[PDB]
Amino acid sequence: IVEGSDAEIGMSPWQVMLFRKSPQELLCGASLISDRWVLTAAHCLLYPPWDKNFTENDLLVRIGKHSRYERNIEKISMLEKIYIHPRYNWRENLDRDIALMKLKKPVAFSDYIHPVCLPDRETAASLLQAGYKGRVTGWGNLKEGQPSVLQVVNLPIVERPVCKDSTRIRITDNMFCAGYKPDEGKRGDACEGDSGGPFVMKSPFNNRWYQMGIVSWGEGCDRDGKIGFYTHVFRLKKWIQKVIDQ
Amino acid sequence: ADCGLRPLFEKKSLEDKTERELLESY
Repeated sequence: IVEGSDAEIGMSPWQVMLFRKSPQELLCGASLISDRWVLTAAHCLLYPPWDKNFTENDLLVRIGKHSRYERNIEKISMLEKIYIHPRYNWRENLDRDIALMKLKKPVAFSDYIHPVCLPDRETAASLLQAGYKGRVTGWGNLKEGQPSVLQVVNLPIVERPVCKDSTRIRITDNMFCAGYKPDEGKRGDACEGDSGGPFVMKSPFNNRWYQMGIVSWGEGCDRDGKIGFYTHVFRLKKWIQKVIDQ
Repeated sequence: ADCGLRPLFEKKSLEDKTERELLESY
């Protein structure tokens, strides 16, 4: 995360860390959506050009970790199975950059571990509007090094026409961009390592946090004129339901 | 439906240091 701040303890209890089992290596962010289902970006697990084509046994996930070992707070889980979106377009623009990982053992919720909510239709309509701000969190790059504390930044959702104009990459209805415009006064953006990390919004209908996006791509980090892109979670929920309800 | 309610914040009726920025944007 670029130009953000340290997270407060318990601020993002749904935060999940995806690690490469051996050699131990942090790969991406992810988020807890239940006691046994975790969301992340497909490119975090499948992206041939970078030699990424992981098997479930290739990784592990860490939950409730405040630093880069809290013996009694954080949880370390193995994966039962990975599910990458069938129409994930990795060769072109990263269309439908989403994936689900099912843990071998459900995890017990706590003060430091709890699931983020997945948007319903009216929550999304109302919250997904240009100018409204959301929150990105991650253990990724601080600049185009890495933090020892989970980072956070709030960024405004940008109008589709403007997102399109910011980049030559072909953007889809399955993505959205969020960030400040150079004339806006504030900065911030996700960066390498942050993929899979949640972009959340708090709903006044019920004071609950909802994950509206997944950190997917960008060009450079916190560059003036550029805006980070996120996987449009809601438009892909039916796939989520299909998978989960097997 | 036990989701999106942080034990150390929502549950203790405490607000984090920046969540008001989100409310302001609405």
